[PDB]
Amino acid sequence: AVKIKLTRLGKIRNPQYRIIVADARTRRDGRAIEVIGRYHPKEEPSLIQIDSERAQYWLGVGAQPTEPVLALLKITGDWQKFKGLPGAEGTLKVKEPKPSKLDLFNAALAEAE
Amino acid sequence: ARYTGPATRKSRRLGVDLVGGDQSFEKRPYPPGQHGRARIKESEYRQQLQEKQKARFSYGVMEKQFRRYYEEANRQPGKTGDNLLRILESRLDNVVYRAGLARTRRMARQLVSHGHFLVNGVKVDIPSYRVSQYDIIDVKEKSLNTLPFQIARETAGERPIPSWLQVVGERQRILVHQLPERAQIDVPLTEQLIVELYSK
Amino acid sequence: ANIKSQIKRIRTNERRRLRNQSVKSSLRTAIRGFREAVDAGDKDKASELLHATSRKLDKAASKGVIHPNQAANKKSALALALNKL
Amino acid sequence: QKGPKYTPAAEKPRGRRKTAIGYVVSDKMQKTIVVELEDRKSHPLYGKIIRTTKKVKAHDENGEAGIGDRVSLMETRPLSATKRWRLVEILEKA
RNA sequence: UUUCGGGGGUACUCGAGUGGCGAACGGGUGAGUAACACGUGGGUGAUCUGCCCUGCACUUUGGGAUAAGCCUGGGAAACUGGGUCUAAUACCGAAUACACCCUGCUGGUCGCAUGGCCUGGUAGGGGAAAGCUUUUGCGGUGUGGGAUGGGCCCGCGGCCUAUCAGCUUGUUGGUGGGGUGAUGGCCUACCAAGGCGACGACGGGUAGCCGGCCUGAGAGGGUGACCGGCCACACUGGGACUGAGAUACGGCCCAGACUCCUACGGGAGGCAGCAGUGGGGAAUAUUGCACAAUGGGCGCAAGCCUGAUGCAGCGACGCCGC
Ligand SMILES: [Mg+2]
Ligand SMILES: [Mg+2]
Ligand SMILES: [Mg+2]
Ligand SMILES: [Mg+2]
Ligand SMILES: [Mg+2]
Ligand SMILES: [Mg+2]
Ligand SMILES: [Mg+2]
Ligand SMILES: [Mg+2]
Ligand SMILES: [Mg+2]
Ligand SMILES: [Mg+2]
Ligand SMILES: [Mg+2]
Ligand SMILES: [Mg+2]
Ligand SMILES: [Mg+2]
Ligand SMILES: [Mg+2]
Ligand SMILES: [Mg+2]
Ligand SMILES: [Mg+2]
Ligand SMILES: [Mg+2]
Ligand SMILES: [Mg+2]
Ligand SMILES: [Mg+2]
Ligand SMILES: [Mg+2]
Ligand SMILES: [Mg+2]
Ligand SMILES: [Mg+2]
Ligand SMILES: [Mg+2]
Ligand SMILES: [Mg+2]
Ligand SMILES: [Mg+2]
Ligand SMILES: [Mg+2]
Ligand SMILES: [Mg+2]
Ligand SMILES: [Mg+2]
Ligand SMILES: [Mg+2]
Ligand SMILES: [Mg+2]
Ligand SMILES: [Mg+2]
Ligand SMILES: [Mg+2]
Ligand SMILES: [Mg+2]
Ligand SMILES: [Mg+2]
Ligand SMILES: [Mg+2]
Ligand SMILES: [Mg+2]
Ligand SMILES: [Mg+2]
Ligand SMILES: [Mg+2]
Ligand SMILES: [Mg+2]
Ligand SMILES: [Mg+2]
Ligand SMILES: [Mg+2]
Ligand SMILES: [Mg+2]
Ligand SMILES: [Mg+2]
Ligand SMILES: [Mg+2]
Ligand SMILES: [Mg+2]
Ligand SMILES: [Mg+2]
Ligand SMILES: [Mg+2]
Ligand SMILES: [Mg+2]
Ligand SMILES: [Mg+2]
Ligand SMILES: [Mg+2]
Ligand SMILES: [Mg+2]
Repeated sequence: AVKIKLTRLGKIRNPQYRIIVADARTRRDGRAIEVIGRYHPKEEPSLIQIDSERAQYWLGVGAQPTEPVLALLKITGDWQKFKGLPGAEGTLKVKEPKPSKLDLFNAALAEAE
Repeated sequence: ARYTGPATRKSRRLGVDLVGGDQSFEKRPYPPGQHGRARIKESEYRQQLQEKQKARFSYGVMEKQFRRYYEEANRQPGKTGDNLLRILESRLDNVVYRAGLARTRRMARQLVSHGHFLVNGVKVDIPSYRVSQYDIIDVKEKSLNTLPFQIARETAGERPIPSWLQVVGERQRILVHQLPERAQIDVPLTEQLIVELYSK
Repeated sequence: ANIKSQIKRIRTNERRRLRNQSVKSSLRTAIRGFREAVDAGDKDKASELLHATSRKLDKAASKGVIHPNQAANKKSALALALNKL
Repeated sequence: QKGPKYTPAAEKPRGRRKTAIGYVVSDKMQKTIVVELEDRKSHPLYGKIIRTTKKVKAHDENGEAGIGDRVSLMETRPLSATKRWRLVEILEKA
């Protein structure tokens, strides 16, 4: 009964999670068969990342994701692709790019002069 | 826990002026104490300790941080001397002092602790703040209208700003560009004795 | 025994242990009849006794009281002994 | 869409068994022989090469190997206690 | 409906009782162990595997019994004797299977040898099932293949000690039987009398092991804190049932020490789980808050449990900042 897992990492005030494929009977931080993704709640955009091919292979062979894993798969589109109902839709929002400090400095120097 | 004792006492004991404007130092160069005139036996250990004391009590840094900086600079692939000098110069208090904005390192340290500066548009109040390569420092309007800030900025006739620091406008907006070199820094004292002392 | 679930499990275990012991004893008696017949040295009465014994072993294997591989080995040995003796 | 009744699996290549060459020293016991295997290893600390020998019992079904005979052996499934080797071929005789 | 004692249906809901799943997961400790226990690398032609995914054919029929409920006895007690009574996916016959399992006959490849594979073919025999629901439906039987989870064997590595020189009789090897899932002196009967030993057998002392930590430029030396992976244990010593899975911590039977209740008839226990009490010493804590997130267990779901966990309090015990 292989299931998709989330493992707590990081200090107390900023949790981080590893999207892991492992047996259900093991511990929360037990031995991991493979790592395929990650999840960072703290950042307000909630950066997401999953290995598409490996996730599709695991779903095909018959792993059962938990509720949050299923939510992530739906929002990323892997679940939609596997089921074939709507197709492959990307609802993920990308991290807002940090403007280049080089050009921040250039604008600041131009304003100064 | 900073040092709250007299400042000229340490300069007198070490025999080399630290602030540079000490009139009492030139009035009396000999060290304090009842028997300050007695001769002292030569000791490489003595000179090595003296250099450390001079540097640390001139920069007003705590020796735990000083030792950590030594370890970092030594492990850094550069040469321990100039790496330590640069990492210690990168101190925010020393930066603001050598920018001409402050007349004393203790003034810089106190003002920074009270939090009268802005960095990257984010409020920072830490005298031991790390300023890396190619950064920027700003100043808030409260500090701009603060009294001593003014007197300082329109009385800034101190030693010329080094190459790596430079001001561009009346707002006292400070800059750092590259890693300074030993000769260009041209700071008093000698770090060979300090590195030998720690290697011992 | 401290949890009502534990007591219920004890009761169920006792009853179904009686059941399993009864069926196992039945199979053991069938095997004992096999052994007595073989020692006596019969051929036709043997033929039908081993037929019935194979039927009973297959029943037990299907019911899960004994492993299918164990039953297969049992009845393979039965046929082996019949052929050699 | 009807699938076939048989779905073949992947043909796993057969694994290899360890092969040993040695000299038999005793065969008086029936259809089972013991062969000495010579191994050379460097000492972990000093480096002097050390010669060591180990005793292993093989399997036979004719007792064709006499004393002081050179044969070949290779690993197999267990047969008896501490006996896990079999005779494959006789090389030299004397 | 009512007299506010209460009389019927409703399944929204549910005390107790049968029936499924769980309870071997999770959590704690390091007494025993100098060993295939651990690391490393292979073999399994000698193996098993519920829940899961995906294919194949199906899922006929008949019957007995019981808890519960009611009456009743012992007795403070737990629990228990006797009578009456009832339903199911609880229990038991029979319908076929020919993808499954043996027996006798008969061909191709490999070698790694028995022999394996080629689902080789051939004649005989035998092997099973349960419905509820009207909704994002789950179940019942045998078989092909996946992934997980395991079991057994083997090369090499890792403390001191001859003021410890012989040890062993299922001990060494082979045949006929039993054995389990599996090969095997695993067990038994009969044969041969060997096997291991100064490249340290058998004894005596100490100790769970590893990724690591400290020190050291390097070799090297000490150590097994927290975290993570394996092994052993549950007052001490024996045994077995169940299960796909058992050292079965809060499962069961027996033998020992201790404690408790008692109407003197008779009964109950295992904090090395979370807090806390007595003693040891130099010393190591609060009888705290929640399922707000992750995991796990049950149910179609809503839903319920979780001292796992997430947090709080106490200690300059350590690191870091003011
Ligand atoms: Mg986030
Ligand atoms: Mg948010
Ligand atoms: Mg009996
Ligand atoms: Mg009888
Ligand atoms: Mg044998
Ligand atoms: Mg109820
Ligand atoms: Mg169920
Ligand atoms: Mg238990
Ligand atoms: Mg179980
Ligand atoms: Mg357990
Ligand atoms: Mg555990
Ligand atoms: Mg011990
Ligand atoms: Mg010993
Ligand atoms: Mg091994
Ligand atoms: Mg191992
Ligand atoms: Mg191990
Ligand atoms: Mg009853
Ligand atoms: Mg009925
Ligand atoms: Mg039934
Ligand atoms: Mg039947
Ligand atoms: Mg039939
Ligand atoms: Mg075939
Ligand atoms: Mg048949
Ligand atoms: Mg039926
Ligand atoms: Mg299948
Ligand atoms: Mg299979
Ligand atoms: Mg070793
Ligand atoms: Mg005997
Ligand atoms: Mg045999
Ligand atoms: Mg057997
Ligand atoms: Mg034997
Ligand atoms: Mg033995
Ligand atoms: Mg080091
Ligand atoms: Mg080392
Ligand atoms: Mg050690
Ligand atoms: Mg430990
Ligand atoms: Mg641990
Ligand atoms: Mg015990
Ligand atoms: Mg004990
Ligand atoms: Mg014991
Ligand atoms: Mg069983
Ligand atoms: Mg099981
Ligand atoms: Mg307990
Ligand atoms: Mg405790
Ligand atoms: Mg005390
Ligand atoms: Mg203390
Ligand atoms: Mg959880
Ligand atoms: Mg949950
Ligand atoms: Mg509870
Ligand atoms: Mg503190
Ligand atoms: Mg203290």
